[PDB]
Amino acid sequence: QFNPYGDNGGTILGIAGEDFAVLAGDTRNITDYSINSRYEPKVFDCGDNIVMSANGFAADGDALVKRFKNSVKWYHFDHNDKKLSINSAARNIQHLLYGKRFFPYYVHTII
Amino acid sequence: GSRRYDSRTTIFSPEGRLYQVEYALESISHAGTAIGIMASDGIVLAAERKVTSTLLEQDTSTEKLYKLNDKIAVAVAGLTADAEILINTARIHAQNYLKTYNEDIPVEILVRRLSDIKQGYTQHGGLRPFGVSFIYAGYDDRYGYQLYTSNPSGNYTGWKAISVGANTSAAQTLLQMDYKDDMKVDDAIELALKTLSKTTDSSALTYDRLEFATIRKGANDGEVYQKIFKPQEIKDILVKTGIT
Amino acid sequence: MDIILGIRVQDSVILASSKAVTRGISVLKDSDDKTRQLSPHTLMSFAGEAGDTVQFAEYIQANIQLYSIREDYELSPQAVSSFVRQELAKSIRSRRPYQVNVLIGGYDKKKNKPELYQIDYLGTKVELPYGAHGYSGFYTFSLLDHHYRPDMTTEEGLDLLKLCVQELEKRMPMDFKGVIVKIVDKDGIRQVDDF
Amino acid sequence: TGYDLSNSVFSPDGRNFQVEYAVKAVENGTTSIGIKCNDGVVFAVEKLITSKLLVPQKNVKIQVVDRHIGCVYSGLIPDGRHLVNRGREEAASFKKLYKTPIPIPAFADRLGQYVQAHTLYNSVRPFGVSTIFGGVDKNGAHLYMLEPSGSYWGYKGAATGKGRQSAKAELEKLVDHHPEGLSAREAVKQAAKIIYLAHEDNKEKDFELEISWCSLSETNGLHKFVKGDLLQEAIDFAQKEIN
Amino acid sequence: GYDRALSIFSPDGHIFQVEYALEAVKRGTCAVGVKGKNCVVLGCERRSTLKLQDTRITPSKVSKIDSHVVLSFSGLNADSRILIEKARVEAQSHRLTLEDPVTVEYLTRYVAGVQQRYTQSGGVRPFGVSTLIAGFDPRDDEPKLYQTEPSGIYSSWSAQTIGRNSKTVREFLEKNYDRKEPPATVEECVKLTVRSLLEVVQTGAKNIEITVVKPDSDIVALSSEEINQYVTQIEQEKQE
Amino acid sequence: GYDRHITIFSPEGRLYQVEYAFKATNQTNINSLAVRGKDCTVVISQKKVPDKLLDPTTVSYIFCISRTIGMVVNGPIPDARNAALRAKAEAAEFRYKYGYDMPCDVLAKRMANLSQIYTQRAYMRPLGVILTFVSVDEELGPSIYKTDPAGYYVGYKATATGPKQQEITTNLENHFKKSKIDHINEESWEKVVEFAITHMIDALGTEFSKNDLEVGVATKDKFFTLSAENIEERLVAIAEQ
Amino acid sequence: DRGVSTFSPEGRLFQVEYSLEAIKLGSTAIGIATKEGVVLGVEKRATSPLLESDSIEKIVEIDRHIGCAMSGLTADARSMIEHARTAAVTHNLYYDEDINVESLTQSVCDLALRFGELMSRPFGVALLIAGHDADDGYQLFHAEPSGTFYRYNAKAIGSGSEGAQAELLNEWHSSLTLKEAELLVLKILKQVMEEKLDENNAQLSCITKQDGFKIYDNEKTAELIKELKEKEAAE
Amino acid sequence: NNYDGDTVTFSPTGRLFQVEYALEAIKQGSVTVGLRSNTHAVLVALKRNADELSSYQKKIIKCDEHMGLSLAGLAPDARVLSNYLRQQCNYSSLVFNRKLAVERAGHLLCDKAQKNTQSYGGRPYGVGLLIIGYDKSGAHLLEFQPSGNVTELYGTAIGARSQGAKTYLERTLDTFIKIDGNPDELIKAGVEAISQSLRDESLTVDNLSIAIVGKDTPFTIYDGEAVAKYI
Amino acid sequence: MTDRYSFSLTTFSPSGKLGQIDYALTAVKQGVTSLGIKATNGVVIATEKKSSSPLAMSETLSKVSLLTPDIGAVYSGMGPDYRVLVDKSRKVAHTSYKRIYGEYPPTKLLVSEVAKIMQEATQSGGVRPFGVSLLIAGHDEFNGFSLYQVDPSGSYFPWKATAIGKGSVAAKTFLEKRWNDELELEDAIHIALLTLKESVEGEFNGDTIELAIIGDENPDLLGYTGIPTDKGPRFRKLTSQEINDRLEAL
Repeated sequence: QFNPYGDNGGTILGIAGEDFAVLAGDTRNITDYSINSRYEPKVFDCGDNIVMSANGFAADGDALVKRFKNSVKWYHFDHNDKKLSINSAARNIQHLLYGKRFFPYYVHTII
Repeated sequence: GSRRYDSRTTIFSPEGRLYQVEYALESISHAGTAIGIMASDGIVLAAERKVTSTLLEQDTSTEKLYKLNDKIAVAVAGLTADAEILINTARIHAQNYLKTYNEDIPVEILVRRLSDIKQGYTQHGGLRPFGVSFIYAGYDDRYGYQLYTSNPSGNYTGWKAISVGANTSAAQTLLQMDYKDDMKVDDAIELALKTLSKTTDSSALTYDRLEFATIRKGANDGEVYQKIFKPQEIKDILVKTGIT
Repeated sequence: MDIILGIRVQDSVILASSKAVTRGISVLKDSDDKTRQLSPHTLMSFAGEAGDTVQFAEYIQANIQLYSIREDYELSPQAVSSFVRQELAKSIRSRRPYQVNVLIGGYDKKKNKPELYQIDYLGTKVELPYGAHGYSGFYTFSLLDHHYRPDMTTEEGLDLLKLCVQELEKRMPMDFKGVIVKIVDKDGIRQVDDF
Repeated sequence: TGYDLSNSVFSPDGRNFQVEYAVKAVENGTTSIGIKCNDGVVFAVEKLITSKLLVPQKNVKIQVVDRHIGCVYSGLIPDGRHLVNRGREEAASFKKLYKTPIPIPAFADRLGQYVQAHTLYNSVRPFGVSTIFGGVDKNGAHLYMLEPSGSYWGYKGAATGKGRQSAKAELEKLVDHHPEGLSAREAVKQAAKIIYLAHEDNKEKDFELEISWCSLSETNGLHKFVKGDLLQEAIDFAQKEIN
Repeated sequence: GYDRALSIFSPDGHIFQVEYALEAVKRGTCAVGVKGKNCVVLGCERRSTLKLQDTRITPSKVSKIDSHVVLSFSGLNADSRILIEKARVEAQSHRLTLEDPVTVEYLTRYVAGVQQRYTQSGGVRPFGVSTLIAGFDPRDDEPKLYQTEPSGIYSSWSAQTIGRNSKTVREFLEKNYDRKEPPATVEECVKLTVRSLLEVVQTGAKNIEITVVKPDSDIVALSSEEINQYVTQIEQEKQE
Repeated sequence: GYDRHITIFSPEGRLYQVEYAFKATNQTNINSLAVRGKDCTVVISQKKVPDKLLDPTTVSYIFCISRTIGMVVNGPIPDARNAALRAKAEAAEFRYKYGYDMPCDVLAKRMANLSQIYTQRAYMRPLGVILTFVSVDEELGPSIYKTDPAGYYVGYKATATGPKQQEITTNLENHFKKSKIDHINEESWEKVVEFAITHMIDALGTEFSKNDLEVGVATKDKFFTLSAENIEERLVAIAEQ
Repeated sequence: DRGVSTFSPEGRLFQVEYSLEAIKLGSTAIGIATKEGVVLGVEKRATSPLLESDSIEKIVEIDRHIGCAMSGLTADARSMIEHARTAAVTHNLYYDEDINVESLTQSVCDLALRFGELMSRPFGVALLIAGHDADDGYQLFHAEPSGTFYRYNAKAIGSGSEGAQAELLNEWHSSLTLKEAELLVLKILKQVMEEKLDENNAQLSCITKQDGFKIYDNEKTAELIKELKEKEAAE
Repeated sequence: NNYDGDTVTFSPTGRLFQVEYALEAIKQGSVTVGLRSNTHAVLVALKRNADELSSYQKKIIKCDEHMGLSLAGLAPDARVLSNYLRQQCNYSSLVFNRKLAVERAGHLLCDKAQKNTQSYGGRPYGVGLLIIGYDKSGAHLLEFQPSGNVTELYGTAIGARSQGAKTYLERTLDTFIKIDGNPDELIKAGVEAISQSLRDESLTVDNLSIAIVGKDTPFTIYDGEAVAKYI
Repeated sequence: MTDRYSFSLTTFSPSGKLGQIDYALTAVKQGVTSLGIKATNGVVIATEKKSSSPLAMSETLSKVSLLTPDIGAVYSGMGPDYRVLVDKSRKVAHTSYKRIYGEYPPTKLLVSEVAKIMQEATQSGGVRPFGVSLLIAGHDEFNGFSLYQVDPSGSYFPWKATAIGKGSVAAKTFLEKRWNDELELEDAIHIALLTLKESVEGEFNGDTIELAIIGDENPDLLGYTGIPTDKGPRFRKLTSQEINDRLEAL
């Protein structure tokens, strides 16, 4: 039977300071015991000083980042180029994720 | 597009009348007269057939009087084809109620739903209304014997005695004159026939130009019977009251 | 698990229903009324799948109340039971069926007679002198077969019912936290507060 | 009367006046032509230079369907584009099911049936274009012209627009003077001449020439635009003949 | 589906189908609502060109929507059944989801919304009906009387009338109804309602219907003799 | 008078749109003819190519519907091709559903029923065409069945259609009065084609070259159209007698 | 007849232009924007004295930071308000923030042209939408059935609009206090109203950053009416 | 006359009057100008107010980072068409990782406008658009008309008195086309162009709207004190 | 391309007439005469075969049609409208009766279904009424022999004998003089041929007349044997030769 999920490995880490924040992630991409790539980035600048990563199943991770980047673009179009605050981005990402509640994105997301 | 050819069947006139409903009522006023009379121990339905030929098969014919269930019948005035569409709907509606509640449908409930269907054709859908007026005669254990009428507007009202179709104005005056509340079925039979005999556009009222029916509790022990009269039985009842 | 009983006597129908609501290893509530008044002289008790029970009961209640307002008339207990049966008989071949069993106790004002109907989730209707749903019947039916008479008073019916609850409290595995008892007669529906 | 107010209504003659009114919109448009040759077809069109501000070479009017069919039209330009978009869908589904690229007669009937369908109902307007089209298939070269009614035939030469009569007369001379056939490179030059001659019926604004061709030998059976040296050579041939 | 825009604007900014629906209301039998200190009374005309009627079974002019709210109307009778049915269904639906009966304002707002929807929907004509909706909110003793009309506007009234010759009975109520002091009792309120109908009704034996609504679902319809006593009493005081 | 624009009855019980569709039939100014032999059914039609720029091989009003059925149309080409594509589809579907080749008369009935719908339903106009179907049916033998915009259809011993149809009709009537039989008593289809052209020449009073005619022939298990040279061969045979 | 979405020869939609005539028949509504807030005021216009005027609801809350006044066929506004409220709340659910006043207005105006042969005709009501957000501050918008909206410093709509607008042209400046704006709406309403202005036949409201959208009591408006009459007599 | 009831009806001379009436709404609209060099493309638009108390109706809309338009006519129709363009540009990016060619943008608008001119019930769009962009073949300017006709140009203008600017640009063609690598000068030429369409009114700070896209410039709009430089 | 005619094309006029039904009846009046006569042991239906051309084969055009083995139909008015009604009538006899009850419908109920179809063409969106009147003759076990007329409105009436179309007024009068309740089937065929000669002008033989009966069961016409309960159709179309035999003793 066809299994729609996979595990591409890797790990990510986010820390917040007083006037800054970091989002780190390793660049290795794997399936089972093989290396697919030694440099495949999974931490992205999404605009409006928001960085994002969706780690787990890479297809679902890329899809989610792609949809959120697009969500930022349309937020500008619909609300007079207003800056998307981090709290508003977070709430928007919840709805992206929960919209697939019964066929989930297998990712741990950090912004 | 097709806007050009639309009659707009469901609009108001400047005076606040529904054109198509008014014109359907005008159609109905040329149809054969049908009379309903409610007595204390039963109901009479009497109706005049609309032009006969000597070669029309009279015994195997049904034009005016239709059975809806064992306890309810209707007299028709208007387009027969339109009436049969509505009758089959009413027959189904009665059986739905029986299936749901295990009780025969109350007369008013059946009348209201048939009248609601007619109303719909005057408010939406762009179709012509049904060119039909009904007299409903029936019995249930809440109100006993009941007469109603409905018309193309989908408005219905209850009656002690009523006429539809041709010469209703003259017929209603005659019923209003000779009707009284303590009346029996056999007296009502006589009133129904006498009224048609005076309001008819024919030369003389005969058995072959009539349909007749009674709803009595004539069967024993509170059980209600519908009698759709045969040709020979109409011939006999016409002799018995001295019209022929 | 959920106990619903019914007894039809000379002049009334008596419904007894258990007060416990249990989820897992916790009794969440001990005062639950497993009943809805459908009309002034018709009462429905219910038991079955969580959520489904109350959702179905209230849906039937709304429909009977809608009928009452429309016709300015109360449906007979026989008519209400047939409506309820048909709704369950539809439900059983749906995508997700209502898993609810009901008893309908009513007083027919036209006949001046009490009436008790037992209807399961499949839509299996029977009129009975006494009825029960679930495991309760395995004790109460034989007990009532012995002690029931058709001409009993409401007081005799309540004592007969006390006998059933005592037997269930002795031999049933689960604590059902007693019963709420309600009487349906010519004067309508009332609750016995001290049982 | 009122027979001309609604599409699909027959007049007492047996005519659909709305289609005849769409033909008037075609007659108002610029001139376009088609020339069938030895192993292919050539298409040309007049582009009126309304202003200095129009970018030369950059408002392309001839359109390709699949890889082997070319289409040009006169009249309402948007209506022509709608027809080509449909033609592309029809050619794509034919290739999907049957593998082989759509034959030209097959393609002609696909457009024909679609245009004819817009004369069957009062809820649609007929097409305001006559379309000249064709290409090369397994059976050789085919040229077609399709009209607002849905009517189409095969042609040796075809013309439509404001200068159709001038162009038709010039086309009839080529058919008479070349019974054996015309070559592809010759037909490109002749197409330029005929557009320049047909421009006499639209001579207020000066114009820009646009040519395309399909030929079994010259373009390998595919639709290509004529550009650069071959275009300027064809323009010069046409300029020499008007003087 | 039949799509035609039947209700549309005209050059002067009127929607004629909505305005012609108001003419149907003007043709209908007169209906009046008067609210007292502790009650609302709904009075209704019944035309007397119809003798040989059966009043047991004939549709009554005032309809119960729930046990605490009533609806009367003027205009097309068949149209009114559709509004009453929808209102009755919404009444039960509100009880089911909010666990509380409708307020009179809410039930009115719903009925008015239905009427408005039929003025900008394709394929439909407006309702040829105006309604008076009266009752008491749950656990409240303040009387409520609202009016709706075909356009979809609704509002609250101390007293109001609709139907044929309503302008005559509105004139009467405008001078005979004091806002400081509404009718203190049912008796005073019913009498003022009967008086106002007596300006137009032509008599009032079988022509007048009265329905009294009091707080906590207390609705009763008066009989002929009960109404006839008000008619008899008013005429004797008039001869002065 | 909107009763003349759509297919509803006029006060005298007429459908004017149907009547005006009949007038569209003659818009091409072409006459057709059909006759039956012992073994075959021949249909002939005039071919007028006015424009010199036209490719004459693409100008045709005869259509091969199925292997066994042929159809000639009298009326404008867009409506003709509309009818032809539908008939081809219907004949193909019949074979798939019912396991045998659609008979000529059944296809005629089906196309006539479709035409009837356009006379009753308002949104669809009638097609301004008359369709003549020809075959050698495996049960009924040589067959001619003809459909019009009213949705009428019938079988024929022989038939003709077009502006000068009545002249051709009476010419054929007079022949069958004389011969006393239902068909052309001839063995080969070649001589039945010669009969068809000869009697068209006599009725119309015109001579024909090879490019002025169009011929379709139905035999057992195939319907085919003739080339210009097949017709020329046929014209030579008439001239030498 | 003719299509509902037909253009006139001058390049205007018949039905939209005819709905604008319906709005001219409607009761007056005025809005004034300041740096201390936005004031919204309306003429109630009871058709009869028996009608309980406090049930006339022509000023309406959309969210805490956005209010709305109407003029024309006011029944048509119910579904527009319903849409506005849903749009405002939905945006708060999706983005955990208040929705910009301009974005709300644009959402309401998207409904406007969704008519034809969608609803059967345009809306017969104009809206004044007033609000505050952090980006553009205090704002007033005029939303028409054409689907167009303009921001305004001040605006009047309804039967007295052209006279009231000319008065607003003179009186408005960029330094108006909230109290000054309140009196100015009352003054201009009293000028264009048929009946004599009081607390029962006119209604005031405002939106401020601090307290949000508030409809004023009849007691509060009555004092502002009294303060206005005294100030006009005082020179 | 009898043939202007809907878009589905041709006149006896082959005209579509509903489409021509839609065209008339553009002529009543406020003037807007478009022009380009080889490196940049510029839109200039005169904005219109209701009165002195109102805002000035925004004429310019951004479609992508590399594309956008100016409008003249029904503004809600420009919103529908710009939103369609935003989606088509977006589809091209998400699916093909490809910036939508300005020529394809034109073709898509043509076909969307056309469908509204051949079916019963619908109406034509009542707005004209000037689309500018920078793509893989350099700078572009397009003119959209709601008949469906789209046209690529060096420069143009639409709206009331657009003929003044259109004549000016026709004279200035050889100058402004070679303003390469100089944004401010290409805007100055566009501002001088729109000045040939002014009557009784002059260009103020809250009246003028300028947009620019080019080689190393995303599509950006200038309003308010950012256009004071050019008056 | 969509159907925009969702509204009625038959509406009431101020006088109460339904125009399109009246005009449909006018079309029926123009149509060729057809008749039906009911005997004690059968029913006969008959009509003239109006040939459009002498080159046309009038055998291929059937005006009298079998609906069920015991029910037949004939018409006056528009032929194409009749043809599609026969298709729909044959199908509805199966879908709404035979596929449910395993037997063919009685005459009155099949008639009722045809009437319904014709009524819907009088009220539904975007359609004109059918331009035909039908005469339907048939037999069934519990009602015996019967004859019905169906009009464009959807109304139907049972008849002892009647005629419709061109010369119906004269033909009805002729049938009144000759009809009695003791007529045998052969006597009814004789009267049918006499009545039809009055309205026919040209040739009067078995090739220009179409005539069918509803009578005794025909086991020979069944096509199989073995089941005693299967009987064979009561409907039979008289041959060209069978008509000419009766025209000699006329």
